[PDB]
This record gives sequence, structure tokens and C-alpha cells, in this order.
Amino acid sequence: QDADKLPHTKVTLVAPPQVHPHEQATKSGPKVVEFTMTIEEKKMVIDDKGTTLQAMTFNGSMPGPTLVVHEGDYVQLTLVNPATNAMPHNVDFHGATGALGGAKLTNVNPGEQATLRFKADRSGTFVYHCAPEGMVPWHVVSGMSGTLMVLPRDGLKDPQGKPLHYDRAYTIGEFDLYIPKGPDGKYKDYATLAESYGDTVQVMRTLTPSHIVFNGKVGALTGANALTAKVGETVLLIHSQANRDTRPHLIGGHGDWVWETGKFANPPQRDLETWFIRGGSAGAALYTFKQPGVYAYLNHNLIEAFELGAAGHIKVEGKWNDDLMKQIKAPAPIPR
Amino acid sequence: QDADKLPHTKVTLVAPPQVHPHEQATKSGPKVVEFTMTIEEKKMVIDDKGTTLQAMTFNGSMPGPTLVVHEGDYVQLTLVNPATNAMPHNVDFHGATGALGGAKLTNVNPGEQATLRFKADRSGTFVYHCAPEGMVPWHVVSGMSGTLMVLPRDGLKDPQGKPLHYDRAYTIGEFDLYIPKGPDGKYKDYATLAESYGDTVQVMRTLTPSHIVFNGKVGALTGANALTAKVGETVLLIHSQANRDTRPHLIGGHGDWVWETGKFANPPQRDLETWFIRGGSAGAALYTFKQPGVYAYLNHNLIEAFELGAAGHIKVEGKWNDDLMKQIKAPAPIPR
Amino acid sequence: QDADKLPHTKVTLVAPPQVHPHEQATKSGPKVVEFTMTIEEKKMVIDDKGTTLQAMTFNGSMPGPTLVVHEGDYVQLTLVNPATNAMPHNVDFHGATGALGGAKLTNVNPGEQATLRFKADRSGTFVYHCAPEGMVPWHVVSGMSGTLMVLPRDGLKDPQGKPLHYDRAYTIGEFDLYIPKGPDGKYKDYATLAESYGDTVQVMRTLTPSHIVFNGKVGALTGANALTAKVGETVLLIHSQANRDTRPHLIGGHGDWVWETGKFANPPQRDLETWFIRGGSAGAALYTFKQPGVYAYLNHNLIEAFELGAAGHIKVEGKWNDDLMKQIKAPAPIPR
Ligand SMILES: [Cu+2]
Ligand SMILES: [Cu+2]
Ligand SMILES: [Cu+2]
Ligand SMILES: [Cu+2]
Ligand SMILES: [Cu+2]
Ligand SMILES: [Cu+2]
Repeated sequence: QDADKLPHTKVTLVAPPQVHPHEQATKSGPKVVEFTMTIEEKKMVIDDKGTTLQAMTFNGSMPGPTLVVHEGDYVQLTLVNPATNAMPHNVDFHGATGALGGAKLTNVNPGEQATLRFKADRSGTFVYHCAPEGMVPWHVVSGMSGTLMVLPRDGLKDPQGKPLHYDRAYTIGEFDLYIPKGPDGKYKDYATLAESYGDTVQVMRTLTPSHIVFNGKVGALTGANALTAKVGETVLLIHSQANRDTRPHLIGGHGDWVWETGKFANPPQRDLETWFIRGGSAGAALYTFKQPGVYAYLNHNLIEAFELGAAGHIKVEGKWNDDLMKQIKAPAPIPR
Repeated sequence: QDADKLPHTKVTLVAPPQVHPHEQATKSGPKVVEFTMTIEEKKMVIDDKGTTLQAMTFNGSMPGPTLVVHEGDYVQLTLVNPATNAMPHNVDFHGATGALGGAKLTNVNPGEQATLRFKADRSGTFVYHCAPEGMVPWHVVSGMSGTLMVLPRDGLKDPQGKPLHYDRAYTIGEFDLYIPKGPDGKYKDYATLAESYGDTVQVMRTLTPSHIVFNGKVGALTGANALTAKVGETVLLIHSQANRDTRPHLIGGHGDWVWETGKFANPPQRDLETWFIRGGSAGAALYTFKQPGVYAYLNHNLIEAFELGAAGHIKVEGKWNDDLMKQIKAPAPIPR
Repeated sequence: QDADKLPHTKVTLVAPPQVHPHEQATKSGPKVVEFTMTIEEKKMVIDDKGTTLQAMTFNGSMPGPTLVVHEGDYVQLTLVNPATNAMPHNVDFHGATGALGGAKLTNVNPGEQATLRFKADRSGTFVYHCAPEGMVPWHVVSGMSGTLMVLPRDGLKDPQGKPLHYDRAYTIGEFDLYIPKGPDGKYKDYATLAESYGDTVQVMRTLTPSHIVFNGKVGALTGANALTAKVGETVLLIHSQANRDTRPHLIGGHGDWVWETGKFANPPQRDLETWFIRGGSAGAALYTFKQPGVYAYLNHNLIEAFELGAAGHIKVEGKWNDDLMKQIKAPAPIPR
């Protein structure tokens, strides 16, 4: 169908780690689905010792919100760059065809907006990110990425074509940060975004992140802000990394069905311990919880997780199952 | 079935690179398979110039021994932490469901042991590793990991369901080491395990290993200690990396059938040159030897292999095959 | 069949990024396909500020030329090492079985040549590279690698066995370079190849490349030297990385069908945003162009691409398609 003649619908976005309400399988025909995002440059505290990032975001968050459509829909995004920002921006959708993903059609200076339409003709989770000419990696590593999820119109399927269904979706964006230090060994704090540029590029070129965080900060997905679920619930875990490889793992769980390359027309793999998200992509995993407790969800380079920040928690309610796992003898003195 | 009512069997473990005797396809029903491992902290010489590691091991070796069961069996491990060790330990089985892989149920101080049961309900090769709260990567990178192999009850299968069988299995654990240097440019030697901690964490955070070794040392799987096979023999090569990615390759061979993500319910890939083991996982490859000679088996980041240590040898006996490869003209002066 | 009795054919190689003329599906029976390559050591300018590399090449180029045969053919290579070179060399074909890929049969000192035959019995794209004992990574990272493509005799196929066909093939070799600096912070320029060795090995061991280039130089595949195509044309993009992982991406496009592990007997994946080439391998992607414009083809670690050099361009002629993508509103003042 010609998109100029199709019905339009508007979606209200929600902040990560939630995902806006949506259908999996649907009876709906194709639609032009309208979204708006507003760019916010801001200084953010990213660790427990007061380190700051001169950050750049879609809609005030790292990652930007997840956009959900169905295969055959059109995405119609209005991108707003308020006059309170200092830098130009744009958007590159890996789900889109042409014009550098849309970047060439969405160059907005402070004080400007633009509106882009494209056909979501391929199912999967896809990264979107900012990409302004001459300063592409800086904008990405400072926070400007998120996920577009294009569901098959009849929902997710296993390798045999059986239906898969989730009860809740969560979105995790992983950010390799390059925070400069000065000659006193302390991280630098900058008064403006532009002042941070040259020092940051030098750190970038070492390919060694200072921090690697989920969702904007060390510990972002812990404490009051842990993810939640119940025994018997099936969760979809969307994981994006716009710049650098990562290897997700659920401690005490599995990826029941995983699309590590993120593209739903391909059969998923089962029973994964650890999967692989290529830098520049988003992938997705399903898991049905079978045990209660506080799980960790992390990058299984354990230095990247525990030392640099790439780890969160999932607090799961319900009944413990001794068939799956039992403590036969608690820690006690070695028999003599 | 309820595991409390099932038959129990005990397995005697063997040191890497061998794997304890086991059946592939079996007529046996499900069993509770009992294993014991004893933790040993020890100083180890890891290279040819006398560099030492303040190491931590399951059963005295890097990697720990490979445990083999069949899908539907229960693993029942007694983990012993003798009073001669300095640190607490535990075990996280990626093949297990709940309680941080078993880590929350197996916290043993020096002088203690514990016994854990879990259902091996998913087929594949899975990492196990130590994971004590607050010092997880240190224990892993110091040597505390190995493999649990859960075979399908009817043995390994190709994508069409045809049986695959191996004559010999070998287990290779690859260890990214972070050995500190002092201001004189020499590697540090420490009198105790605890003394090595702070300096090691600083090296870890650079994400640059000093050494990357198979099976505990540069050259461990060479010389008298090379792997062996014969023309016509099919080998299973199990490869674990609990912390960091690697890319196995057999020089002059292939991966005939490879499960790089390590999970046997998924179809394998054929004819691989180089495969990929995600940090935090174990994978497996089958190869049938067709040529005699001394092969290398290595990580194909050739700096990681030849400069940092991630390489071994396979010495293969038998008859050379000129149909597969022939020297038509030996090195000689260029025709003039 | 016995290769000694088969017909012989000779192929004239062409320089990257082109690939010599060949058939996809063929009616031909198996042949011994004869090739010649001549090693050239040379100093090369690798960036826009005059940095030089003491380089080593097959046939004068980085990568070496792509060799194309069909499954069941024999490759018969004459490798020439002229007396004007300083170092010994050889070749390791990952497509070959035995004798360290052929390296043990092809050790040529300056002034020598050798001729190797092997059966191309496995379909796929495979790396070939130099590998002289005691200095393997140096020769690889200095430029000595390329691709052998072994096509199925009936051409490429999708997961259902439907024929896939390409109109043009391009070959991209990605090279992680380790150029030393002196105490003044400038890259070193060396009078001879041997003089560069010790300083380069020290840089290698840091695992941090100074540059990461396609086809021998920053910007090699840009400007006059961009790749070209037309709307409606299907291209095969062959990507080799003999030493280090990479993650190819087409900005504004996709991998329609991708063999990321590079082995054509395995089903490809569809709709990829970004794929993964393991260090020590070659992979391949098909794409049919649907939009005109100048695309980027790059490693999607965007620091590796935009800061270190791992990026090229594809200039595509034809008609813009507003159904796939349309600018609904050009950048303009934010409504008040
Ligand atoms: Cu931006
Ligand atoms: Cu991108
Ligand atoms: Cu431990
Ligand atoms: Cu783990
Ligand atoms: Cu060479
Ligand atoms: Cu190789």
C-alpha cells in the first residue's frame, strides 16, 4: 500500500527500562505510526564517586526510548533540537533504507525540527543513533542511541513456527564511556559540552572505556530501580550497543530463545548461557522465570561488569523449586 | 522423576586436557551423578622467563576438570575449601537454574565444604566458575573456571538428525591473565595471594592481559604435553573462556561441526575456519583428521596466540594424502 | 577424481577491490585452477598526514587478490619471493587441509618460488595469509592476507535452497596496524623493513592498533576510488580480517543474506543490520540496492571507523523511492 493513504496512529513513548504498550500478534493492517523525540544535552552523574559526563540524549534518557511497530508499518518521527542545546544532531535508523539511515534528511541545528517517514519492512530489533558529519562517534558514545523494535505482524515464532509470547518487555542500553582525566589523576568536570570534545576524542582513540554502564549510570538497574518479574512470567530482554561488542548473561538463568543478531525472520537459538551483541546492533532474548530471588543481568566480561559498571539486577517473586536446585548440605566444617 | 528417588552414581574426575570416561548415546535412565572438587590456591609459573601467578584453582588445575552428564541427570557436587587456603570461594554453574547458578548455596570459607544438587535439563557445554561477592572477576581471572558438558541422552546430532560420534574428547580452558609490573618494568612476585589483589585489580581495569594461556601456562599443550590423535580419528575440542572472547582455529584443519554458542539442541555449523567463544561460555567442535603432522590449535588473534600464549599443538600420526594437498614444486631458484 | 588427470585452467588475478571474472553456477566439471602471486615488501603511506608502514604484500596490494574456484576444484598456486625482498615468506590457506595450511610446503627465501596444490573441498570465503615460523603475527599485520572464495558448483543458495545471484563482487580486507611512535610523539619512519621489527612487536603486544584501514590506507575506498553500484543491482561484499574481529555495516542498507562465518553449506541469515567477522576469517554479504546516494560501508565500532580508518564509500546511481523513505518536513524552526 501507498503510505500517503494509510491510517495514522500516534504513540506516547515511555522511559527505559519500560517499553510503551503494544500488541505482539495483531489483526491490524499497516499504519503510519507517529512518534516525537526531543534532544536533551545535559551533565549527568554516572558513578558513585561523583564523576560527571557531558551527555547527549534522545528524550532525556540513556538509552533513548524503545519505539515499537509491526512489519509493514511506516515510522514517522518528528525530531526536535531545542534552542537550549549547543550542537547539531540527526538520527540514523538501522531499520530504514536510504539516505544514511535517515541522517541526511534529519540534520537539525539548535532551534530546528524535522519529520522523517520510512517503511519498517524488516522485522527485528534495530539500533537508532545520532550521526552528525565529522563527529559521529562522539555523539554516540555521549548517549545518543536506542532501539526500534519491528515485530512480525503475527508475533514472535520459534524455529518450527510455534508462537512465542512475552508478558513484559524491558530495554537495556549499554554505553561504553570515555571520560577524560587530568594530570592529577582525577576525572575532569567540564562547564560546557563543547569544552569536553578534544580530551574525549583522545580517550576514545585508546579504545579503553573508563566506565561501561547500563541505562546511564553505574547501578542504574539496581535497588529501587531493579527490574522485576514473577515465577511463571516470560520476559523479553532487549539489549542495544551502538558502538562496542557486549556479551549478555542472566546469572542463574538462560536465554530460552535468543536472536543475538536481532532479526526475527531468522530462527532463534535455545538454551544460551551467554549471547553476543555486535557493536552497532540490538538483539533480544526471551526467558521464563522458574526460581525466585535477585538475579544479575550483566556483560560477561566480568571486569566490564563488576569493575566498570555493566551489570543490573532482576528481583523475582515466587516459590522456590527444589527439583531444579537444592542445597543438599549447607556450608559446614570439612568431615575429619 | 523426583531426584530424591533416583539412582546415584559417582564419577572420578581426571585432569585436563583429558575428560573422564563417559558414554555418548546411552540406554541409561536419569541418575544423580556425584562429583567432588577441592579448591587449591597456589603460586604457579606461567611463562618461560619465570613469571608467577598467585593462582586459584578447582582441583589443582587450570581449567578445573570437565564434568560430563546426560540431559535429565542431576549434578550433585561437593565443593571443599581446605583450611590451608586464605580466601572464601563458591561455584556458579551456567548449566543450573537459580540462586546465582548455585553461588548463593555454596559459599565456603577455609575449613568448610558444601553440597549442591541441580537438574541438568539443558544440553550443551557450560562454563562453571567461582563468584564470591565483591571479588568475582579476581577469582575467575586467577584460574577458577571449567566446563560442565551435558550430552543429549541419544548423543550428538547434525542439522538433519544424523548421529555424530567422537573417539576422544579434549578440554581447553583459555585464561586472560593480569599480572602486575613494578616501577622497574619487571613482573611482580608476591609472597601471598592477598598481597596481589590491589595491584591486579588495577591491571584488570585496563582490559589488557599480560598473558593469555591455555591450560595454565605458555606452551602447556606443547612438547611432551601436546594433544595427540591419528588419521581417521574424530576428536571433540571443548573450549572454555569464562571472562573474555576468543576465536579458536585449527591450522591445516577445520571445525567439521561446531556449536560455537555451545548448546546441542541447536543445529551446528559446518566447515568453519575460525569460530567464536563469547566470554562467559564454552563451545565445542568436532574434527576428523585426514593428514598427519603437528597442527597448531590457537586463538586466531595471532598476537594473542604467538606473543601472549594462546596456542597449543596436536601431534597426529598416519599416512599423508596427496589428493588433499601436494607439493608440486619444492622451494627452488626463480626461473630465469 | 585424481587431480593428476584433470584439466588445468589458468586465471589472471585482478587488484582489489575488484574480483577476477568467474562463473557462479557452472556446468564445468572439476579442474586444477592455476594461479601465480609475487610477494612485494614496500613502504606505503597509510594516512593523510604522511605516516608510513613498512609493509608486506601478496601481489603489491593490501589485501592480496581474491582467488575464486568452485567446490571440488584444486587450487595450484605458484608463490614467488623475489631477490629484492629481505624476508622469507610462505602461505597458509584456511581453505586447505594439511601441513599448516600449506605453510610448511611453501617456505620461500628471497630468490625462491614454490608451487602448492590442494583440494578446495569445502565451500565458503576463507582467509589466506603468510605465517613464517617465529614471526607469524608480524607478517599478517604488515599486510600479508587475502581471500580464497570457493563457490558451490551450483552457485549460492538461500535457507530453502532457492538460487541467489550477484551482479558484481567487491573484496574488502581490513587491516589493524601497529605503527610505532618515538619519544617526540611522532610516528616512526624506517629505512628498512627489518629495522621496524622490535618496535612494532612492542606496539602489537598492547593489542591497541594505531590505525585500522580498508584496502591499505585511510580513505582507500573513497573519492575516485569509491565502490560503485546502481539501484536494482545485487552486490556481494567479501570481508576479510586475518588477525582481529570486525563488525561490518552498510549505512542506509542491510545484509540481505549474510554468511558471517563465511561457509556456504550453512544457511545464511537475513535482514542483518551489522554482522561479525571473527579475526582469522572471511565472510560475505549480499545486498540489492533500492535507493541511490553515497552509502558508507564500515566497521561499526564507530571509533575504529571514523577515528582509526575502517570505513569506505559506495556511490549508487538511480531513482529515489519515497515509499521506502521520505522527508515529510525539512529542518525548519520549531513551531511556537
Ligand atoms: Cu547528536
Ligand atoms: Cu549505525
Ligand atoms: Cu574463588
Ligand atoms: Cu558466569
Ligand atoms: Cu610474509
Ligand atoms: Cu590462519
